[PDB]
Amino acid sequence: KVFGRCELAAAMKRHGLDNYRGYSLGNWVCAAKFESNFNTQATNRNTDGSTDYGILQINSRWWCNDGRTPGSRNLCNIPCSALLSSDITASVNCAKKIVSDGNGMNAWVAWRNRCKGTDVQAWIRGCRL
Ligand SMILES: [Cl-]
Ligand SMILES: [Cl-]
Ligand SMILES: [Cl-]
Ligand SMILES: [Cl-]
Ligand SMILES: [Cl-]
Ligand code: NA
Repeated sequence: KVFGRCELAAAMKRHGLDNYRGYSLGNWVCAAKFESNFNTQATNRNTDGSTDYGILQINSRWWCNDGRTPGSRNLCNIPCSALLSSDITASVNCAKKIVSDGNGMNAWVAWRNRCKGTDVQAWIRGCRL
């Protein structure tokens, strides 16, 4: 599924991401834009051999199991393929665990380099939420 901007904003809000750990909704929409271009099926292999999955590009090194990341963990207790569904529930629940870790949203490289400090509210402008 390729979400629209406001479509994704509404889904993230319904799942309780708005202001989760203090991060406003536009931070999450911005992160999804630059991580996956709003595409739930996005996958990208990392240099260390792990892979990032889904709308928020969750990494198999710590968070999901894909059977090909030696020495990795599965802390969201989910197959990485479940993070590619059109229903973003699993991705949101796992992202809540990620952002609750010590570094907050800095765990998302694209957020840190392309969203952090910017006018992220622009990402929900015009949305009926
Ligand atoms: Cl593995
Ligand atoms: Cl959804
Ligand atoms: Cl934080
Ligand atoms: Cl950018
Ligand atoms: Cl915002
Ligand atoms: Na893993």
